[PDB]
Amino acid sequence: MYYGISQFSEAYNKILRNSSSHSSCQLVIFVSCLNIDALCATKMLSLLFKKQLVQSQIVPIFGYSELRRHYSQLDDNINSLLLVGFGGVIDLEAFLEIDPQEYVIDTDSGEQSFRRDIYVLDAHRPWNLDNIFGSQIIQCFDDGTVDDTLGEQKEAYYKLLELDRKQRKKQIHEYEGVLEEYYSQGTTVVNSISAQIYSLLSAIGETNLSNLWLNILGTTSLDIAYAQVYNRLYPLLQDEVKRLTPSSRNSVKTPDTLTLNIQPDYYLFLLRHSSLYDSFYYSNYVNAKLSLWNENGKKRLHKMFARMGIPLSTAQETWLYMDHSIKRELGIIFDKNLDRYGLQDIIRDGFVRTLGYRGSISASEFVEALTALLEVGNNSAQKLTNLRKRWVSNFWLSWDALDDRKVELLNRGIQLAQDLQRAIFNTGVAILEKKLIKHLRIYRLCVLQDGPDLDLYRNPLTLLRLGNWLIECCAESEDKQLLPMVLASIDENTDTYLVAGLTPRYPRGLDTIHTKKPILNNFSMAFQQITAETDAKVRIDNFESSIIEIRREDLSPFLEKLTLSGLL
Amino acid sequence: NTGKFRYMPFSPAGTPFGFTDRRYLTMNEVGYVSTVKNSEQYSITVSFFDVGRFREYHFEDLFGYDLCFLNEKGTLFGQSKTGQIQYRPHDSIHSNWTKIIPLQAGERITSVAATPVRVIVGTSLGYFRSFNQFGVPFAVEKTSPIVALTAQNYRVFSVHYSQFHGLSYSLSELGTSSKRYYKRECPLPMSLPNINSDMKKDANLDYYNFNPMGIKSLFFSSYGDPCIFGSDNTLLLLSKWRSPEESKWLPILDSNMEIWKMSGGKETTDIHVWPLALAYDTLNCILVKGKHIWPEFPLPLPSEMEIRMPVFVKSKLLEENKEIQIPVSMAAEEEYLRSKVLSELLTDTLENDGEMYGNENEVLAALNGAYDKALLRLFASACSDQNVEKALSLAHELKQDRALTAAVKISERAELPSLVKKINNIREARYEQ
Amino acid sequence: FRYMPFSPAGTPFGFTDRRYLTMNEVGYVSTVKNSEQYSITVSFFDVGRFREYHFEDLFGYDLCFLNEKGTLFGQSKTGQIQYRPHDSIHSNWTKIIPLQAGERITSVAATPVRVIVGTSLGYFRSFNQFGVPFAVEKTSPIVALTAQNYRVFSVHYSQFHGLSYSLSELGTSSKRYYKRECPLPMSLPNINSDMKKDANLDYYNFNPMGIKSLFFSSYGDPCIFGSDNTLLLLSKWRSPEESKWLPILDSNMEIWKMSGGKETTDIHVWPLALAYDTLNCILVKGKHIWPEFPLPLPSEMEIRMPVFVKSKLLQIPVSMAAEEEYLRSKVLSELLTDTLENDGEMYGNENEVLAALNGAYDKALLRLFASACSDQNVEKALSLAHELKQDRALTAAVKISERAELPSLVKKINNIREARY
Amino acid sequence: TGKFRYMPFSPAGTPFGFTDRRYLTMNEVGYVSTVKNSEQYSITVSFFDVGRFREYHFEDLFGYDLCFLNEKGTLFGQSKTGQIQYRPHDSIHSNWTKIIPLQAGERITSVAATPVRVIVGTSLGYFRSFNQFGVPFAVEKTSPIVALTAQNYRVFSVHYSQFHGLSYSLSELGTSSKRYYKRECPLPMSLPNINKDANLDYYNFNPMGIKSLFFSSYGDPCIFGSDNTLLLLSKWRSPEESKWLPILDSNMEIWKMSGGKETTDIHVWPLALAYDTLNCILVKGKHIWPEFPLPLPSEMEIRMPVFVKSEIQIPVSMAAEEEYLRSKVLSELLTDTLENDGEMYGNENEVLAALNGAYDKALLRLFASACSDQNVEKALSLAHELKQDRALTAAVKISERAELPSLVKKINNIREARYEQ
Repeated sequence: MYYGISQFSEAYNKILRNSSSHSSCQLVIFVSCLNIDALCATKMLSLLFKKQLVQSQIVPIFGYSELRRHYSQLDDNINSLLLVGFGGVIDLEAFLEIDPQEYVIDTDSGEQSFRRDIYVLDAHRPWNLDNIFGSQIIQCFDDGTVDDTLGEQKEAYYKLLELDRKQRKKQIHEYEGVLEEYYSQGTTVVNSISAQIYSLLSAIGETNLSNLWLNILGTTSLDIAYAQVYNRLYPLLQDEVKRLTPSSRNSVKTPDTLTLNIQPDYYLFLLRHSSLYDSFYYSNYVNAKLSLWNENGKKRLHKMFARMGIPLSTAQETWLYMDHSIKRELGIIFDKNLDRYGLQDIIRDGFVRTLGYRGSISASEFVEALTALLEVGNNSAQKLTNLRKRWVSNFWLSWDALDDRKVELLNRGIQLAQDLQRAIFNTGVAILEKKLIKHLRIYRLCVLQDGPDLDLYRNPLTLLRLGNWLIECCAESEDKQLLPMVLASIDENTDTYLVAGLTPRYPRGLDTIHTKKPILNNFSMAFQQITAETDAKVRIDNFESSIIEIRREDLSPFLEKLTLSGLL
Repeated sequence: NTGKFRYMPFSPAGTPFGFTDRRYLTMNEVGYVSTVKNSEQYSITVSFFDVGRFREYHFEDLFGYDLCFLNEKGTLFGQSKTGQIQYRPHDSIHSNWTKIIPLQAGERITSVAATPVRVIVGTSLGYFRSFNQFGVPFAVEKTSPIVALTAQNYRVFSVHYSQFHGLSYSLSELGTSSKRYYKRECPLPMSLPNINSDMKKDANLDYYNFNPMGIKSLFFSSYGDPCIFGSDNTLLLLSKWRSPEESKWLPILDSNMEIWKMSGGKETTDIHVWPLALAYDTLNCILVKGKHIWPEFPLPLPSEMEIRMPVFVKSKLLEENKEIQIPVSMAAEEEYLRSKVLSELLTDTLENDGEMYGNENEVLAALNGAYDKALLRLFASACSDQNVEKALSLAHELKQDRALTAAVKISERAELPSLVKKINNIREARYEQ
Repeated sequence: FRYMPFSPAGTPFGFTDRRYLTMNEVGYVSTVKNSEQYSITVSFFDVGRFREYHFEDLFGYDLCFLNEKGTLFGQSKTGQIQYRPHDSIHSNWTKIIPLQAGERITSVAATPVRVIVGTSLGYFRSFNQFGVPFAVEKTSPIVALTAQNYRVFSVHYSQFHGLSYSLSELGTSSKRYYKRECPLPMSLPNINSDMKKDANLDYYNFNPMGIKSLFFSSYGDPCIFGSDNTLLLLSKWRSPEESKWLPILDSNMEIWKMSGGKETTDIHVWPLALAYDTLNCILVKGKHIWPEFPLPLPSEMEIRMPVFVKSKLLQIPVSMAAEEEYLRSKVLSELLTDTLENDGEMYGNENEVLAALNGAYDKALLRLFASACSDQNVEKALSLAHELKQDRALTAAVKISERAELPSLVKKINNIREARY
Repeated sequence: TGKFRYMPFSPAGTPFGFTDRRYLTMNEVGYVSTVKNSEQYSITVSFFDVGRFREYHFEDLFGYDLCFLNEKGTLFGQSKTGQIQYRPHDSIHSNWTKIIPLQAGERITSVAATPVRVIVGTSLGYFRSFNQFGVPFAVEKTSPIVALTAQNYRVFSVHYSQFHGLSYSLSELGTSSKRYYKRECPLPMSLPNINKDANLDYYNFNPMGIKSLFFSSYGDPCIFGSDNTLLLLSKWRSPEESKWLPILDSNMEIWKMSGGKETTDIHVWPLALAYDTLNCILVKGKHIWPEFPLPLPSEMEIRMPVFVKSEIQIPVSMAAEEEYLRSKVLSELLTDTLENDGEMYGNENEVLAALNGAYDKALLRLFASACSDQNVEKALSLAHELKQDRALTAAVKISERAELPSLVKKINNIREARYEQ
């Protein structure tokens, strides 16, 4: 372990001592864009440092190349660096060309001090042992995994470090085997950065309703792909909401009251900001459980609505103007008429925040709006950089959406979320009708070669959204065995693909012994190994490890070698 | 054998649960502690007023603590039944510890206290068990049943109540290396709620259930003067507390009277005073407006009230029956009394406790100037009645000689030629004194 | 538990409008109800220097306390205070005491230096002779209060702390304290408080505490008298730790024995004052314990230690009467001495009266020595002779020793005489 | 509210019971019991000491109700018809009979005899004292006295009342020197109100269930009651530093005696305490009082309530803590008799040295426990009380082993501060 849960306050105090000078701005926060959890964590840090008047700079970085370029550009005065959402799975001192002898001051006296401190803050579990164990400059905000599940790796790393006959060589190979089996592991996510920073705030005592709301947003960002993590962290948020809500309950509503509530939040898509029919129709879970992509699915949906006794005219009405008779009986109606179709998991408990008279909104809807703003908010090596520039710019739109004074931007985000879900649904029914997903014995490939609005999928977030749609659809099919999926999308302007190796997941709400063990995404190591040999102009720079940009002509040989690769 | 026999736990400025999950364990001068149930157990939250020296924190709680006590160096938690106490210093250099108190049949911890020299735990039976900062026991003693506790930096003040001995207080200064005692089981003049507890009260029954004796707080002063607040809504200070023979219980504030005289004329009952601390006429107290005596989770701003003697007579105050007018004849006399008591209190800490802020001498000099100004006004008022003996008697308490010269001028101007010679004789006597 | 106004030596309404408020060695106050109000009548027992005067009242003061230079008046509720000095050189004044909701004034007292009024709640407000306030204090709830020339005495009762006496010497500028909030040993009437009594129900309802007088001795020694008919005193008032409580006089057995030693229950005595065992008191026979009728001559009854036993008395035996005289002289010896080294020689007879008291003390020792000689006890005589003070008394003890048929009796007293050298 | 039943009480009081076998008073020297021969009472006075205190019996016709034992006599008395029987064991001092003045409502509650004075209390609140010959010497009035036990020169006068509550008072009467230490201060003894077979009889015998009022081997006052605790005065000489430390807990201790379960037939009747040696009678049966003639009181060490509910294994971590607290509390008690009472038992210095050695041994065990706990601050606090410098060397030796460089240097810093002190 490097920084446990109980000693986050030590890191915060170290940051304050090193860089809380009003003379200059010696603190720089590197945030990974295209990550809602990192966005909420950086918003928390921004508010916390605004309270203590610690001058700081927030830089959205898209890829590892940008991180390296910025660090090279980074001045030596800046003596505190925060990496939010990345950096925990690579040799940062090696990647950034860091040698501790050039950053050490006042070596003496069993202590050491350095002129610059890098605090990595992410949730991807393959901690690089040369970062968590063998470097003092790099300081990792651990969540308790290393101090409990890395004892063997700690011993193996230290023995090899200190040792630089037959028994000695045999034991070295035995220890080196322990390190090797630690690697060759898929990259998962166990915690949410927002929850970690909220734990730090609880240690410092700066918790309030806005920070709790940011924590809820960051945690709810994990419910789509890491539902086990969200279910693990949910009781803590539930306790915090009860702790922070004022005792003056059942009071009259006033234009100033902000209420965090735990009320039934059905697992539909933008239920409060769109019609009930559109909430069922465009839901990922409902689509998986009913197969609405085919023609018979719409008939099933209409039959369900008739069964509940909700007229289609009322069902398609906007949620605000739905008749108060139906809107107040949603719980009873869903209890009576959902287990018939297997949608019992739709009913759920979530967090809903109302700001005075501005109407309710749930964290699930809020994160969809934020994601939409990230995705569509606003010869070959140059236009791609223009895309990176636009993608960085969208981070600030999603950042400004968090402010309560910019609801006119959150509504635009909601509209963009509805449009993007519509486009995702159209492309999904186009893929599943033409049977574009080629089943294999290693990975179910799927390449998007032509169609409409194909420029949406050059963004990694939109491609992951489509992949999550497909994976949710496949997960509820019993015949289809679990298998990694690959999505690609040709970028005509740059003549390059965007391969996004995904991971399968068990059906939502299905809790078993094998469900408890998380599924690990093995595509990162496979991609890196394939790129190391057989130079193919592959661009592996995303913080999301399992996403690469490959030339149009080099895609097929790359996939051939990947098929020959048994790593994944 | 009931009602007052219930030694239900009490902590300074406590609060009942009432009709919600929020409860205030303690409101010291340095912060407050609140508890909320997470539908199965409590989560403690400790906040501090002097943000800049401490940092608030909240932790999960499983034992369901009922007692708390905040110092400038650490806070102590207690339990009513099976009273496992917990002490946690604010700084991380000192490690917090927990201990289990010896519990007997019918026993229940009533109050807890802590001091940088020793930590003291109460007991319904009347035990006086004490430990060091780190939990090692030091001595076990039995006294009258302790019902409340409040400690300053080095001194501990407790009130003992029993159905046979009555309300008896005891102010003991443990000291760094000398356990110098100042009082022991001495009778106290606090009025226990008896008539008001005879099934005639609205919304006060729940609070009286929370605290049977109705004593709201036992906060000290900035100079170590013990103070008492309860149902009678009057502060009780110990003026000459250094000498046990010089024990003095002076009612320094009258909450109901002050509230009435600032409310415009109505005898309002919807205003309740929750004192926190007093520091040289600065009484910090939350003024809750409503039918609920205890405050809510958003603790209101600690509005400050000034000390006022209960010399205000209703007969004199209803001269303008309905900015309540004050009789100028009695207002100056009350200012005289306030200046007198404040000067006496400051002199005790001047030579003994030394300088505290570097301005005690100057404020004492200004207070003495006001003290003699009040004497001059009373002298003029007596001269207005053509009572030369009254003015002569009042002139013997003058401190500054310049005020005595002003008294000479008053005598020579207020149609009293005979007073001139006597005040001049007093001044000439003061020449050699 | 109920609190109602009361003054030292206070009398209840009874059946006549003429009600007396306070008895003093220099005066007394009687109130007459003229169908609308109580007219204050003040009359002095002293020489013509203290001139009797009467006036008309409208406020109806229910409290009174006389002194050597003025008398204070007040009421329980809305208790305006009017301390009118006896001398006409000091003009009187009127002022209104602060009061709370339901608060009542229980007792009043006056001092040459200050004036102090008690409250039911327990306030100890102190003023001056001209009405200007000086200090306000709080103690246990007061039921009665008495003030001397330089010191004051108050008794505090509450439903929890109960009876407790407070001794304070405010003085001109010296606040000498000796006993604060200390419990008092006076036994509250329990059998007498029962709802079955003859000619006493009115007083018990008016004064549930049962205390009748709270005056002082000549030397400022507090005296306590109540329905228990026991005269309490502060033996060692100078030392709070060494302070005692000796019943100087028991009214009941004294009035039982003076007439003929037979049974009697109508010789109730109202105490007036005390000055070196000159316990002047009202001797009224009948069903009017309080002086409802005009007070008779305050005839004196000297104190007597409660050593008398009913079995040995049911005339006085001469062998043990001198023992009681010995005990009285012994207990009064320190009482007479204290004035000499504390209050000075003010009466002027302290030296001669103390010499006479010590002479009688050693004479009683000699008489008990002869009695023990008749008992043929060497140890008793030796123990009694240990306390001999006068050398001539010791020589008389030696002379008795050689006569009372005892050889060992002589040698011990001779050794004691040698020790005197 | 009419609770005024102040029945007479004596140390180690015993109810009559179904039979006539009732103990008047039981002391360490001997026990006094009673039996009725259908017409009168027979008083059996025995002695547990050496044959010098020979057992003697006398026929009683007055029906004595109270008794008191002494090294030079024994007193007897009865509740009604106040009479006195201080009949000394030695024939050199002639026995005398004195008549106690009895009044209506008045009843004798307690008696106390000393070699220099004999004192009897009453429910009225009197402190009558008589000389060795029974002649009265000084009568004092206090709060209603219900218990009165005295040492050779010290008396622990306890006064109780409905309007005054419990109130202890310890005073020095002496042969001719009157000194006072504690007067009228309340005591924390617990009135039994929750509490029945064989219990209601004893409650009718005594209201507050006091068992005994014996003193220590060095004259330290002690009180034992229904709560089954011993109340000792560490700084009895100092009034402002008075301490009431619990010493033993019979109810708590009796749990682990039988089997660690709830037992009700192994009741304890303590007699006296002398340096951690308390002799107690292990009465077995439904009746609390010993119906049979009193057997030898089994010795038992003192244990203040440090144990917790959560032959029986005792935690060594808390066992040595309890021994530490015992040594600490007994250290000042042993030093009390040094400068004032001196050496009389010939072992005070040796027992003091052994107690100090055990005190520092418990200190060392606590230091080892804290070192195991790895608490630097706890060890630093524990190192501030080491008495013997050799124990300090042992602490240094432990410090160099308990894996703490700072521990070694801080213990050596304290030791070097002790080097030049």
